[PDB]
Amino acid sequence: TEILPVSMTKTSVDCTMYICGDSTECSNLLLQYGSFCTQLNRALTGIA
Amino acid sequence: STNLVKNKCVNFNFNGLTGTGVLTESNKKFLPFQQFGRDIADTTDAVRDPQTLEILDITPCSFGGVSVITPGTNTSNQVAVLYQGVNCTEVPWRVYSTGSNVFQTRAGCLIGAEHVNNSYECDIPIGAGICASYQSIIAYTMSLGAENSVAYSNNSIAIPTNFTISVT
Amino acid sequence: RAAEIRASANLAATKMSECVLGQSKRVDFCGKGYHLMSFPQSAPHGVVFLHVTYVPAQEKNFTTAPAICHDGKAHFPREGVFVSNGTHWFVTQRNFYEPQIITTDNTFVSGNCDVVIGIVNN
Amino acid sequence: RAAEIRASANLAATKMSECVLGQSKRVDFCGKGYHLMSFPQSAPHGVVF
Amino acid sequence: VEQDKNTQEVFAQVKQIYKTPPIKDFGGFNFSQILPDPSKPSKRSFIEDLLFNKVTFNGLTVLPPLLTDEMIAQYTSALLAGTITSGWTFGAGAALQIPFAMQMAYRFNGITQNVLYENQKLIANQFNSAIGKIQDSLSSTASALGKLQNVVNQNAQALNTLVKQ
Repeated sequence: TEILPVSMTKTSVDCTMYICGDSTECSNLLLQYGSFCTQLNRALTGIA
Repeated sequence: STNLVKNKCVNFNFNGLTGTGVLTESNKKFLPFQQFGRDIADTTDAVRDPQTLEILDITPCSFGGVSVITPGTNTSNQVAVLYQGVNCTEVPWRVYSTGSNVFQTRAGCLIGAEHVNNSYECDIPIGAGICASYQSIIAYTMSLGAENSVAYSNNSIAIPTNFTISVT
Repeated sequence: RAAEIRASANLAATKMSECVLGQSKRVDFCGKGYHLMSFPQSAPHGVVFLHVTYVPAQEKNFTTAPAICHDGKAHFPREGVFVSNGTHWFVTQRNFYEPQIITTDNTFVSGNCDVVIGIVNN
Repeated sequence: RAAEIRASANLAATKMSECVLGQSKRVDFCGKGYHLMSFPQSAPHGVVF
Repeated sequence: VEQDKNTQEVFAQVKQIYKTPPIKDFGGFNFSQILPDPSKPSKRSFIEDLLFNKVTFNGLTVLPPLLTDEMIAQYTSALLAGTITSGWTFGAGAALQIPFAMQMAYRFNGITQNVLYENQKLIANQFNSAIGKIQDSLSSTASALGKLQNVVNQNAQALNTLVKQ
């Protein structure tokens, strides 16, 4: 009998809540990383 | 200021905007409120000059990587040089560039090599379907093989009597 | 590289393991032919694999027949095909030649010989 | 993506290789029944089976 | 170099450009677009033409494929030619002819041959119109090409976010 994973729990990440905790000063400093979390969330939605 | 020249790789300071490339005449349509242009991701794709107020467009002048085709230092010492993706007129190695034969590929241009009409199971890839070899450097059209046709009919055969065992 | 190593290792697990337990018809696996066996050897980070690649070969342009009528009925065979090597006619196989007498044991009957074009009488 | 496309290429090499040139018992990989042959095509970067 | 290795791996599967002879005579079989048309200089099938149309700098060079697309087209024409005339035995043996019409009986008898010499048209036309229907479906229906479009759009956006960076 053999046991093998076939998925994982589908997870997605709010970029700006996880990295800021709902702070306007944090997010404003965070926006100058450009297209920064669209690709993360695209990868994670792609993961999703 | 100085005078401006088109269709030659130059360097330009357009009102504090420093860049490099070949300028030519553009069929685009600037409106009078426009000051300059860009197309995608902050690369100035067209500019109207600050005095004669005519539209030019900029592409940074054509270039690529250089590759060397050398068949091994034990076999020979002669080379061929590939320039990646240039029409081989806008190069200005002056000992090689003027010489016996210089060839032009869809992936750029080849120095020190002559095109042949041959067909070979090629080995050293060039790009754009041409590939080079020592065989003095030849570059040619690669053969996939001999082209042959296994002919069918309902009333003929082809019977093996031996085998060709290949062990790899 | 380790995922490439693991994909290759699962390939390696697939290749030496099964590449020995039974006839396995997948290409790039153990032999470009009727697979029978393989023989591995170690090396500092990997394996070697010589493959068993049986090949029928050295072809020609001999002759064969679509069907043969006998006493008014057409023969379309199960095994034992109508062929010729040049002089004599036999019933043989797909891949090679091994003659048998045409018998009711090695031939099966199907339809009459009056509609199909290119039939040969016998 | 190079790993996935090479995984796709390893799949792609295999689909034309081990899904046409003989009748094995392969199913649910290439083909969906008693598989006999397949007929590929070019694409920009792909295949059709 | 591995993409060049990729392309040669996926496309150079056989050793020479095998070809079927241009006359098409098995017993009444129709599949006009699986062997491409040598009167066309493209040497490709029609679906490839629609395929080519359907899909849509600061050092981000593109280096062209060594196996460039006409040779890719010539390759796949052989791969069409490889399997439709010479059967299942050349991976066992040599790419040697054996008749396709009795190959249709054995390609059936693994699944007897009275059905083929009497109903050659019917056994053919099953595949013919059905591949005809789907090749018309390939020609007519667009948006069946998600994945290559997914690869190109993701990579173009990968390039586009790379230049957006």
